[PDB]
Amino acid sequence: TGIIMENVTAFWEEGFGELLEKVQSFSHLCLVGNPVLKNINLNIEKGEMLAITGSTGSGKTSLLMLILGELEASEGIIKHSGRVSFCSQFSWIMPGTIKENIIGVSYDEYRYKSVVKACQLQQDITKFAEQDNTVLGEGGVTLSGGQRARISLARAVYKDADLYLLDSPFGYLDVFTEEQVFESCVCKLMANKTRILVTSKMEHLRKADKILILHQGSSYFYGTFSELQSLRPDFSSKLMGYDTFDQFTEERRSSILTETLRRFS
Ligand SMILES: Nc1ncnc2c1ncn2[C@@H]1O[C@H](COP(=O)(O)OP(=O)(O)OP(=O)(O)O)[C@@H](O)[C@H]1O
Ligand SMILES: [Mg+2]
Ligand SMILES: [Mg+2]
Repeated sequence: TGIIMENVTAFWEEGFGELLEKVQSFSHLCLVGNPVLKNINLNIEKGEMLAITGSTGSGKTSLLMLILGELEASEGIIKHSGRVSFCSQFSWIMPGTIKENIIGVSYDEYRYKSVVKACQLQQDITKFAEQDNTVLGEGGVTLSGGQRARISLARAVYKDADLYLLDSPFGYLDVFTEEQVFESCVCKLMANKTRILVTSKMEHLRKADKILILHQGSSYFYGTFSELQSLRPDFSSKLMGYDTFDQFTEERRSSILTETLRRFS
């Protein structure tokens, strides 16, 4: 299914703040009824991929919450129908095997192995005696951050949905693996799934069908990657002018995005 937002604005509501902390003063923003997002416009066709990026605390996660219906659109129109699958920035793990963590209600062999392979989990499970039957405890505390993220991504991807919301799965040190995952999973396996990827990597904007850049709760840019280069030349030149920007830490990339966005308001 597609997704459309026409001139959407959303305000800080009581309880959204405490909800926000878990997926990653409040009551003051709530009292003055400040916008967390203002005049958001996007039109994503079925099967397209939208890359969302922006400065830190620009309202990327909230945009996702708006789609989940955890945050209401006081103004504007949000159109989309169907199941949503959400992969939060916080990578969670329930007691049980790796396999059991990925599988939802129904187990289906071809689907499962396809998701495991595309999420690059084969490289992981081959290091364990019991492979994907290996038992994990709550939080999967001895895995790497990348391993928890790939498992949690595979769980969300395995889910049969019409729209996938992937909040920042590509933010860890094992960047070459992340490059493979992005290619195999987001670009190939999910090529025909409508998907929104929150990201701080330029390769992802370059490969996206549509791009939304957020800053201070507003749309700094929305369009194609071609359009970004010609319409936001200052931003583009600074960001593409890097050698291997995508291999900086998540923190440095976000820091650069923020500084650049602040600069070119
Ligand atoms: N854990 C938190 N504690 C306090 N305030 C928060 C927290 N998370 C978000 N906010 C506030 O809510 C607003 C929207 O934040 P949101 O998480 O949607 O932005 P984001 O771009 O997803 O953040 P990040 O850069 O961390 O991914 C921001 O203005 C921020 O000030
Ligand atoms: Mg497509
Ligand atoms: Mg976030």
